[PDB]
Amino acid sequence: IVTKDYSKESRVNENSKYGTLISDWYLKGRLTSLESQFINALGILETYHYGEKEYKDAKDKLMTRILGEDQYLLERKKVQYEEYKKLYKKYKEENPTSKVKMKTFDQYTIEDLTMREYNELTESLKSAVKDFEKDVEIIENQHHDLKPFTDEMEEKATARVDDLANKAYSVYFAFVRDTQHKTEALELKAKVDLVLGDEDKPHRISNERIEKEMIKDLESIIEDFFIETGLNKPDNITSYDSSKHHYKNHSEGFEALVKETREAVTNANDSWKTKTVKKYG
Amino acid sequence: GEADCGLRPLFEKKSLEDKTERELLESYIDGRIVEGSDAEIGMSPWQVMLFRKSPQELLCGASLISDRWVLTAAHCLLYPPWDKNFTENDLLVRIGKHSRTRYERNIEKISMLEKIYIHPRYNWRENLDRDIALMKLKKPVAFSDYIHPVCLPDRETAASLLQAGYKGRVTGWGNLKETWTANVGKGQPSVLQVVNLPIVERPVCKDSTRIRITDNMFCAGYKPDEGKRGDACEGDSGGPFVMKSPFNNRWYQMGIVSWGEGCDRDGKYGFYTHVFRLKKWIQKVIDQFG
Ligand SMILES: [Hg+2]
Ligand SMILES: [Hg+2]
Repeated sequence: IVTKDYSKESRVNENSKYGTLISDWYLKGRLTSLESQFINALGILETYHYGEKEYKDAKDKLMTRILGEDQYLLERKKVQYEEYKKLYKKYKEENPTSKVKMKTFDQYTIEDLTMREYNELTESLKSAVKDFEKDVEIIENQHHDLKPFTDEMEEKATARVDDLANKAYSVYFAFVRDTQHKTEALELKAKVDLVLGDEDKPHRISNERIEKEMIKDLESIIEDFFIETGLNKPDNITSYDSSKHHYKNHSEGFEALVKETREAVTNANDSWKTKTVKKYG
Repeated sequence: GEADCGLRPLFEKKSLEDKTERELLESYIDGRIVEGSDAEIGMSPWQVMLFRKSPQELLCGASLISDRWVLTAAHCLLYPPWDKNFTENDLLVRIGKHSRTRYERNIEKISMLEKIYIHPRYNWRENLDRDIALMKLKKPVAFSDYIHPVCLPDRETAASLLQAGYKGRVTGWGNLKETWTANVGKGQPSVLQVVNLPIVERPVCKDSTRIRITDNMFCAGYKPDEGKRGDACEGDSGGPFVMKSPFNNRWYQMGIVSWGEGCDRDGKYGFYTHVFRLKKWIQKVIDQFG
């Protein structure tokens, strides 16, 4: 949704665009550099770690700076496309037998840029990212649960999270072939995957808060499964371990885990309902 | 449920108005003070997030129209020119959300899709005519203060509410601005965004683009000489364009974010799938299946 006007949010100097235009062959490389800087800036903004309410203003601030320089380039493209169109028209009046087609705005690419513009755009995004990093440092000093873990601390926290998720996966495997509870199992798996992130680049458990909320989210997701199927949550669930329980690689192990898990559900009482993370009802 | 559609638990049901609601009423100015774009908690409880499971990705918006049905744009599920063709197992819907950067365990509901139904006469190779699709949830989801269905209009509501100048509301987590190269990427919000816009006269919609528009679409947006701005953008597709009826105080989904050229460009308007025009199909689907 577009609601704001970012047209006066650029730090590029009004006169920079009237300087010396750079040779087209060198231009292309400067535009790709700019594109890359924006990508990198937006990527820092999106980092999972910063998806906490306390970074809201630091982020809005950085976003406003990135969109502002983006808008600068977008408006420059618009102005130049208009001039291009009139040039194309003139070219046609001079080579009437030409078959070349006028580029659309979306095919067009910026043809004019000066080093002053490139340097100012570049410096502006750099300064914006720097301010963002300072705002972040300040934020994290006044909220210890947001402070990044050391690598050892992160490894330990990440293992607790992964272990809980693997218990969730066991429950999922124990009921994915049960006609009565299949949908609940499938959603459990899908929800556990969603909070963890892509297997190849999962959300890092980088501070006390993420460790704490990820654990509660995982516990709640498992409890959602039992609440919805009407089954009782066992106190003991063997954590799923691919090397020991893979459905295809270790059928026996897989079947033993399913069996052990289904049985523990059967023997569980409903005490667990009085202690759930979420309020049900 | 069906009877209770369009009445928001955290608003109408509590006799509370949201911050811009009044801007949709015939009597209004708008000066100095301009309200924020962040949605108020529970202000679009029919809001749905269409999510790709892997790699994780917020694909499009959608809307809840019953405890078992979700409405969206067909091009979010099927669009050959971008090699897009998702099937039920490729995704999920996230309902009742506010922030998209975290899982919201107390209000959020994740539903597995049982079946997707794309309009058989969805015209993707030409102009997105009939850009609409339905998704049946495997289980009905329970309503709460954050998850409530919107109403679909009938012939007259559409005839009376869809008039040039009348304003509707569009919500979504899509891009905040058009960018200079498609590559720049996505400038996304963490919180549901809202924008209210006026329906514009068909002749202006038609003259604003070279794409062939049909009666199954309508466009909305401010004109060059209107000063206010705003529009839907990449990622918003499938989201609802709603209107509050002065006759019964209920919210009606008049449209579905469908397409546009760029985002918020002067003399350009966002196009929406005309919901009433495609209601017999919606009804046939819901009545035949589940
Ligand atoms: Hg485009
Ligand atoms: Hg376009």
